[PDB]
Amino acid sequence: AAEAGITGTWYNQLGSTFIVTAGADGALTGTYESAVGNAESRYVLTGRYDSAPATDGSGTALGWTVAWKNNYRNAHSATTWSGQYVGGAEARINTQWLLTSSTLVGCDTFTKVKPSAASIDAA
Amino acid sequence: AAEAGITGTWYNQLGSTFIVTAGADGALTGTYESAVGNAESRYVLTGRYDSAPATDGSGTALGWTVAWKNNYRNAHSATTWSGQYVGGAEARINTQWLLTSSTLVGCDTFTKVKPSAASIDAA
Amino acid sequence: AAEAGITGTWYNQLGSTFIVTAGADGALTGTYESAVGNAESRYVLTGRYDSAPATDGSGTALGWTVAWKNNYRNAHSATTWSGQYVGGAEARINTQWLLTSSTLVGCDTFTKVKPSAASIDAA
Amino acid sequence: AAEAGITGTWYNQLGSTFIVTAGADGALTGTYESAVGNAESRYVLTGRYDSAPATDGSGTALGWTVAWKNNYRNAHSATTWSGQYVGGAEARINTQWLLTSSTLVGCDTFTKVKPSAASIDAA
Ligand SMILES: O=C(O)CCCC[C@@H]1SC[C@@H]2NC(=O)N[C@@H]21
Ligand SMILES: O=C(O)CCCC[C@@H]1SC[C@@H]2NC(=O)N[C@@H]21
Ligand SMILES: O=C(O)CCCC[C@@H]1SC[C@@H]2NC(=O)N[C@@H]21
Ligand SMILES: O=C(O)CCCC[C@@H]1SC[C@@H]2NC(=O)N[C@@H]21
Ligand SMILES: [Cl-]
Ligand SMILES: [Cl-]
Ligand SMILES: [Cl-]
Ligand SMILES: [Cl-]
Repeated sequence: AAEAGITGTWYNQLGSTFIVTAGADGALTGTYESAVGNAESRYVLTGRYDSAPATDGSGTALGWTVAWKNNYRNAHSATTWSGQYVGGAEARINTQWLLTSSTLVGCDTFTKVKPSAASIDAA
Repeated sequence: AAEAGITGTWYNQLGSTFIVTAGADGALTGTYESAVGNAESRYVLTGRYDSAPATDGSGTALGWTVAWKNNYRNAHSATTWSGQYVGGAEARINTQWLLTSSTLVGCDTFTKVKPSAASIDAA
Repeated sequence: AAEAGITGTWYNQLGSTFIVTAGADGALTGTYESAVGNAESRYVLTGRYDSAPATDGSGTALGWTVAWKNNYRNAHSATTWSGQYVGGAEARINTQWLLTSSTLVGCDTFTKVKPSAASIDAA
Repeated sequence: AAEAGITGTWYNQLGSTFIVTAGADGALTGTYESAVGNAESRYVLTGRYDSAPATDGSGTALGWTVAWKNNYRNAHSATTWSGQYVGGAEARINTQWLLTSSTLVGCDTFTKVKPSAASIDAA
């Protein structure tokens, strides 16, 4: 049920856009558009998720990587996100990330709805 | 020159084995075998690297993900590594990692030679 | 102006309570009460902050440590928080933390007002 | 036995010097001299450790903070270290750290002996 839940479009607290297809055998493929930093437009992402998550109602483990080179620019950097997908009406991906240029750390919360402009200003 | 340098087999300070092919447009694909934790044999990895790194002699940014499910076992977890490839006679990948089951953090140093059994015992 | 701004009581997104006095020469002393984990009541904290922060309107760097032993219990663990104090009407301390038992990572946002019960349920 | 083991002088893999007294009730006080970054001479540190660690032979949890202002300079930054003290003939403090200016992450291994000049060059 993780494949159906994960596949689609996600927005983090900054308004960045995470577009992902979850493959049957645990592949993540898609694009990432960061609302911040030395980035513009979409970047290729790839990653992995647990395609047979535990039937005890907990989260699905996943992670992905973006190297910050596209046709617009090259930041000479890469970010990995590591976290858990939880489904339901308020579906979320809770992540910690590492950005290497020298490794910055932080956390991103992704949901299926764009956060309000006021919340984007706050976070 | 990053593609030629990255592609191949890497060992971390724990004796884990990282087998990777760097694709021309920035893809990382391969297998990971962890010497520790709830893991055995090889796991699929995918990731990204900067395929046009800066010509100022610094490192190449990269990252990859392993979800810890294979035909032997499923740990219901995923690790991302984020770091820099530096080439030369003592080529290295310096990484920080995030393991999500609840996110553990650490650091792995990968080289082209297996560390000595005595160093593996130490680290 | 950092001393006046920092000294007082702070609540994170989980409803944990951070009570701190900022000393003139950069000392942080006080108590921490975690709303979660293997903890109850208040624990001694100590830390440091930049007592002469830059006059360019940016944040004040700080960090503190709690070892999770008090008169109620001992979790045999310790957390450090590292982050920035920003003042004003919506004063905040943005932190990343490391909990060592084996090091967990996360992020806590502290403000001068308790988050709503509904937000505490969410975060 | 943690108090006796911790108190003293420690060197990390970079040759930085960590001088600490462990207090009876779990206080850490001392100085830190970083071999790298925007730092020179010694900086005040304070932190906490588990003063009644588990009798099952495992590590002692601890953490400390340095704000990077002294009489020589002010970097407008602060680092926290979080980790475990293990005693014996090859006594060590294994740490992860967070440096906030915007939070960098890494790991430091401290021992009672200075690493060789050749190892300092490597790490
Ligand atoms: O500045 C760079 O080097 C590239 C852009 C990085 C943007 C980071 S990645 C982590 C965080 N989450 C986001 O959606 N954007 C920032
Ligand atoms: O225990 C698990 O959940 C799966 C195995 C995780 C092994 C970790 S990943 C980070 C670190 N580096 C390694 O080579 N192995 C450990
Ligand atoms: O479980 C333990 O070992 C002690 C309690 C730890 C609580 C953590 S510390 C980081 C995070 N922020 C909080 O306010 N509480 C949790
Ligand atoms: O550059 C600064 O802002 C102050 C110096 C920071 C030095 C860091 S702290 C973590 C790491 N471990 C060390 O011994 N030094 C570096
Ligand atoms: Cl797949
Ligand atoms: Cl490619
Ligand atoms: Cl003071
Ligand atoms: Cl004490």
